[PDB]
Order: sequence, then C-alpha cells, then structure tokens
Amino acid sequence: YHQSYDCVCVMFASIPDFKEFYTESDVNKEGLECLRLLNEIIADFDDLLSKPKFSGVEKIKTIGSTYMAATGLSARQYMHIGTMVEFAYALVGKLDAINKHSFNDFKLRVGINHGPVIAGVIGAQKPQYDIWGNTVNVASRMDSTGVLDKIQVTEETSLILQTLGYTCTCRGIINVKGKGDLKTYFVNT
Amino acid sequence: ATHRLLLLGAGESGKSTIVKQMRILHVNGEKATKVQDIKNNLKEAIETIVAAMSNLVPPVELANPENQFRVDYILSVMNVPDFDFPPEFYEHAKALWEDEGVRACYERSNEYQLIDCAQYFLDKIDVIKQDDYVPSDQDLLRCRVLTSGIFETKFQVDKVNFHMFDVGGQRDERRKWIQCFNDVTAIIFVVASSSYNMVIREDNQTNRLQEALNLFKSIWNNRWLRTISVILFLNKQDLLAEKVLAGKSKIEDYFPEFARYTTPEDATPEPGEDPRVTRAKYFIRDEFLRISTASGDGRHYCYPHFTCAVDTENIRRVFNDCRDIIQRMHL
Amino acid sequence: MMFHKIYIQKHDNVSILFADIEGFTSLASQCTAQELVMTLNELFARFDKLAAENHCLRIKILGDCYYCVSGLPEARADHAHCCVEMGMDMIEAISLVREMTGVNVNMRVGIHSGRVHCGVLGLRKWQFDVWSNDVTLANHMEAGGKAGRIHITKATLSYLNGDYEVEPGCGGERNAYLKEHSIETFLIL
Ligand SMILES: Nc1nc2c(ncn2[C@@H]2O[C@H](COP(=O)(O)OP(=O)(O)OP(O)(O)=S)[C@@H](O)[C@H]2O)c(=O)[nH]1
Ligand SMILES: C=C[C@@]1(C)CC(=O)[C@]2(O)[C@@]3(C)[C@@H](O)CCC(C)(C)[C@@H]3[C@H](O)[C@H](OC(C)=O)[C@@]2(C)O1
Ligand SMILES: Nc1ncnc2c1ncn2[C@@H]1CC[C@H](COP(=O)(O)OP(=O)(O)OP(=O)(O)O)O1
Ligand SMILES: [Cl-]
Ligand SMILES: [Mg+2]
Ligand SMILES: [Mg+2]
Ligand SMILES: [Mg+2]
Repeated sequence: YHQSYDCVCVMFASIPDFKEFYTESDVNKEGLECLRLLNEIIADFDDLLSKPKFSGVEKIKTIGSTYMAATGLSARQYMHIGTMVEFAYALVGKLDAINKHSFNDFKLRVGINHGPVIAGVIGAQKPQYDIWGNTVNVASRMDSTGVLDKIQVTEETSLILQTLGYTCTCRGIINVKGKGDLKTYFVNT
Repeated sequence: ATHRLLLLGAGESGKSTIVKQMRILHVNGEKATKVQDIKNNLKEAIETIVAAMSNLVPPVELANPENQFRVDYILSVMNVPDFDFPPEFYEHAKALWEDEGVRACYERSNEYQLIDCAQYFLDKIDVIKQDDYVPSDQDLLRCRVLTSGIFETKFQVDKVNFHMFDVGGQRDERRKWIQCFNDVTAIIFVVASSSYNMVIREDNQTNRLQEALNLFKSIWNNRWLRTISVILFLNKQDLLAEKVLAGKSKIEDYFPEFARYTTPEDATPEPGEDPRVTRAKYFIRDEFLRISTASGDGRHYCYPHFTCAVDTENIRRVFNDCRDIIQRMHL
Repeated sequence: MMFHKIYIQKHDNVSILFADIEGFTSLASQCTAQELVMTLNELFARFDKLAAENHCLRIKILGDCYYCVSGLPEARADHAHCCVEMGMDMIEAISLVREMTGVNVNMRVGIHSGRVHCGVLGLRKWQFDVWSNDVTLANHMEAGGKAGRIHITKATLSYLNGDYEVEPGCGGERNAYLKEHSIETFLIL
C-alpha cells in the first residue's frame, strides 16, 4: 500500500568531486579500489543513524555517490526539518574524517526541501521503499544547483528554519529545470 | 609466495630511486631517452642557482663581471619549449659553475628550491656534452623526474615474487595512495634526513623534515594501516653527514630539542664515523621512533634503516635486511 | 580486517540499458502526487515483467530513470540483443500507458556494452547497483538519446552480429560527453 504524508523533509547530499577521482586502471583493479573508498564513506554515513539524536532519520537510497534521506516518515512541531539539517552537519563531520585518512579534499553539497510526498513500493520485482512527489524533485534540484560546503534550501523551507532559530542567506533567483524561477537560500553555519 | 610493497614519503625523499635499485639489482635501448632527462636536470640546476643570486638576502655578487653576460644568456633561454642544447650552453654553464659567486650562492641553496643532482651534473658537463655520451648507472640513479600516478614493478629474489608500488609524494598526489592500502604486505616509508634545513616546494614555508614527521604520523596512525608494519628508510645519509661536519647549518637552530640530546648507549656507529654524525643521524631516527612508540601495540611495528638510495651497494644490504623482516614475521 | 567487507564482483560482456521520462519535473507539476505515482507505477510494472521475458535484470528506479542490465548474474552471449528487445517492448509499453492514461509520457532508451562492477554499498538499506565507465556511458547515451527511439553505441552494435537495421545517431552533437570521448552512435529502426 502507498501512504500519503503532508510534511516530509527530503535531503540529497552529493560528493561532486568523486566522479573525477574514480578511474579504471590495472593498479586499482579496474576501479575496484575507488569503490572500496566509497563503501567506507557510505558506511561511515550510515552509522550515524544509530545515534539517539538521529532516530527520526530514514535513509531512502544511495544514488551514485549521493546520499538520499528524509525525516518525518514516522508521524517544536516542525522540529523534523531542523533535525534533517543537523544530519547534514553530521555527514560533513564524517566526510572530513575520511579526508584526514585518505589524504583527500572531498566536500559535501546539500539540498533540502519539504512538503507532501507519497511513500511505498513500486513495480513487480523487489520490495523497495521509495518516496515520490514534487517535494522530492525540488530537493534534488536544490542539490544539483548548489555550492560546495553549503546547505541549499527552498524559500518555504527557509521560513521554518528561521522560526527554529536558524539563519539564512539569499542565493538569488535561479531557473530550475522544469520548475521555472525559484528563490533559494543558504543555511548559515 | 608474493609480497606487495608500497613506498610512502614526501616529495623528493628518495622513493623512485629505490625502485631503480631493484631493477639494477634483481631485474636487469631505453638508456638513450634518459639523456634528454639528464640534460634537463643540468639546465634546471644552472638556471635555478643563477636566478637565485639576486633574490637572496643579502644578494650574492659575481666574482667575475665577465660572467654577467653568461648570466644574461642562461636567463634568455630559461623557459624555451624545446631547447636544442647547442655547444655554447655547456660552455656558459661551465664558466658560471666555476665562478665563486655562483658557488657561494650554491652553498646557501637551502634557501631556495634546488634539485639534489645539481653538484653531480654540473661537475660532469664536459662529459654530458659529447654526442657519443652514454649515461652511467650512477647517472640514472641521480637523474630526477617527478612521479605522477602509480607505478608497479615486479621482481624476484630467490624464486620469491615482489610487487613494488611507487607513488608521488607531493601533497596533490597523496590522494591516490588509498588505492594501494588494502592488501599490502608492509610499507616502506622514505625520509630525506639531510633535509632538516630546507622547506617544501608546495608552500615554501613548512620545514621538510617536519613535513616528513607529520606525514609519518598520518601514516602510522591511519585507520586502514592499523596492522601494517612500516620499514623506515632514513635516506640521504651521505648529505646528512656532509652537512653535520660542515657546521654551516646547525641542527639545533631548526629543531631546538637537539640541545638536550645525547647519543644512545645501544648506538652502533659505522667504522670511521664521527661522533657528531652518529649523534645527528640517531637523533632523526628517535624523532620517528617517538611517534611509533605511542600507539598500535603489538598489532604493527616499525623497523628503521639508515639509507643512501644512490648507493647501489648500500641498498643491497638494507633490502636483504628487509627480506629478513618480511619472511621472519610471516607477512 | 581494516576495510569493511565489500560485496562487489567484476563482470565483462554485459549490456546496460537506461531509460528516462522526458520532462518529469514538468509532469509532477501538473497532476496530483497520487496520480503521478500511479501513472509511474502503471509503466514500471509492465517494464519489470518485460525484463524477465527479455532475460534482463532490473537494477534501480530513480524517480523517472529506469535501468537494467542483461548478462547478469549468469553470463549470456546473447546479451546485447536482450537489451535491444527490452527497449523495443519498452517503447510500445509507454505507448499504451500514454493511451489508456491520457498522460504525455515519452522515454529515451540508451544502451551500451562493456564491463561492469556490481554488488552493494554501505551497511544499511542495500540495493544491488552497478558501476563502471561503461555504465556511465550508457547513462549518457540516454541523456544524449532521441525521444521515442533506441540509442546504442558502436560497442553494442558489435555484439548484435548484424541483426538490426540502424542509422547515424549523431550523439556527439546532442551530448558533450559523447563528443569529448569520440563516441559513434546509432539509432535502431
Ligand atoms: N645524494 C643523494 N641523492 C639522493 C639520495 N636519494 C635520492 N637522491 C636524489 O634525490 C632526487 C629525488 O629523488 P626521487 O627518488 O626522485 O624522489 P622521489 O621521492 O621519488 O620523489 P617523488 O617522485 O615522490 S616527487 C634524485 O635526483 C635522487 O638521485 C641519497 O641518498 N643521496
Ligand atoms: C561512483 C562513481 C561513478 C563514476 C560510477 C558510475 O557509473 C555512476 O555511479 C552511475 C553512472 C551508475 O552507478 C549508474 C547509476 C547513476 C546514478 C546514473 C550513477 C551516477 O551517475 C554516478 O555519478 C554521480 C554523479 O553520482 C556514477 C557516474 O558515478
Ligand atoms: N524517488 C526518487 N529517487 C531518486 N531520484 C528521484 C526520485 N524522484 C525523483 N528523482 C529525481 C530528481 C529529479 C529527477 C527527474 O528529473 P530529470 O532530471 O530527469 O528531468 P526531467 O525529467 O524534467 O527532464 P529530462 O529527463 O528530460 O532532462 O529524478
Ligand atoms: Cl621527505
Ligand atoms: Mg618519485
Ligand atoms: Mg527525466
Ligand atoms: Mg531523471
């Protein structure tokens, strides 16, 4: 069965610099070694879910080297949006530790939005939980048009974050493919 | 049995030279392509010294105003794409290399970026200039060419295979090392002991030996090398002694802690080794031992070796000692 | 050990097919989140069925992006024909979904053949995925595809043994990646 929700906070956090780092050679076993490092990265991110403060976070899937998660699938009334941002900071703490041991400079680029979504499975093969909707499309656009080391949020999302005590900055007005002109913000660290 | 060895260390420590010894010792048309590389070292050495003369503080002056014209020459061809290397070049170079000023500037070469094979190639210009010139084994050892990317080298010592991996030691290169961490028999960390009075190329401020120490700590305490042992090569042992005995650049002026240091009891000096030298080389080793002592007990160890990579004779000795460590420990 | 165990395995002689809806962000804007997930499901259910008949193994579904590879898990020298047959059926399937629904759906089919790494990543929420330069190419063949037809590389044509009629694709002029990598494309009839 497919359930409908009203307020869900979706998130996409990419590592743009990976695609370049990945190369297929005989020394690195046709690129297997590069995938071994991603497996370490994605694994470090995953164990944050075991922390008590992140019990409300749901890892949906992993697109490439992009980590997709969402909060509010279990339902200070809007705290779930503020929490997703807290998780964004945590992924940076983890990605930075990976940098310290692999002598790299990988930086995270985040995009968060919120709204109505549709949860459930799809197709005829495997029981894979996924969330759909415009809310999810925009979150992904908030990540693809973002800046490294920044959490880009939509306008509506900016309001809610401010109420919870967060500060924001106006990225400007950019044309998002398919959606038109949206005004976006950048959460202040 | 097969062993996979990875060479780690900062830029110019002596990694690529160690692989050239494995070829000379256990592996062995191309020798003619290295000529072009050797001539480049020569060109880069002369121009770097000359160009540095006016920038030092205080500026060093030529002893023969005649050479001022030759100075003008070297510079006019500094960044020329493909230099044909005419007979004039070698002449100008040689005259400059004999000028006391150019020599005084060379003595203070630790204050600007200069290649290690400088004094060696400049001393044999009359040999490299010939058209019938054939590079010696020692010539290839000294020749310098930056390493970029990863390189594998397979060899054999008494029907036992060894895969050697050579990587770039410069900051930007380090990011590829990770690709070899998994399934490594042991690590060979190389250090430029003689580089205590120099600075790295990347920023022109961080002390070279300190960059080595920090890098070692980063490798020793790495989360993916928790059980991999490290064979430490305190390379450039020849230049360390020459520097210590010359007394121009004092070791305690860079690393203050030296003043409160005495040679250890278990110290085994070389026959005919100066007390000053002994005390110096063991000091540098102890710095790296202080790091390896504090962590990863029993899981992995560190084995120090005094090394001079361009001494085909010395490398046989210490590599056979390594072959011992590897087999004796079941690695 | 020191590196988390990695459940990945290399595989040569495989075909990777990618499909994507054109203007999906635009579509999710017009109709209700419910109807969208329903029309999107009507399509994927049929695809998943066709995947079994054509000897293809479906990988994931990222919004409107659908991908499956032939020649896995068990090696199949018939591979490249499976993906072509898959896309063939896919196109008709989309035609009927557009027919009974009344929704403007169109898709781009991109196929390529080469080696592929496969397995899973991380610790939580595992989903069988594939990675490799060749996989990256199949994806770009879809982006650089032509709406309604089947875009394939020369590598794939060499595994077809001359059974399908094609025409000059011109993928180099529709996608920067295919040009910069000197890829010769073709369109099936
Ligand atoms: N005198 C002397 N010169 C040495 C010694 N070891 C290396 N050299 C010289 O130092 C130079 C640099 O050594 P090299 O091995 O090329 O550095 P590297 O560590 O490989 O450098 P990289 O490729 O990471 S950037 C070479 O000219 C080499 O001959 C040594 O023990 N004594
Ligand atoms: C991990 C590296 C590399 C190169 C491996 C690879 O083939 C990919 O994972 C594919 C193509 C591939 O896994 C198929 C799915 C999808 C989602 C299309 C991937 C992304 O485009 C990845 O890039 C991004 C941007 O994450 C990419 C290209 O990344
Ligand atoms: N559940 C999901 N999982 C993963 N990615 C998703 C999911 N839902 C949506 N997406 C994403 C983010 C936006 C993307 C669909 O838009 P896409 O980038 O394909 O553009 P588009 O369909 O508007 O146009 P086009 O494909 O023609 O360029 O798919
Ligand atoms: Cl060094
Ligand atoms: Mg080198
Ligand atoms: Mg689309
Ligand atoms: Mg898409």
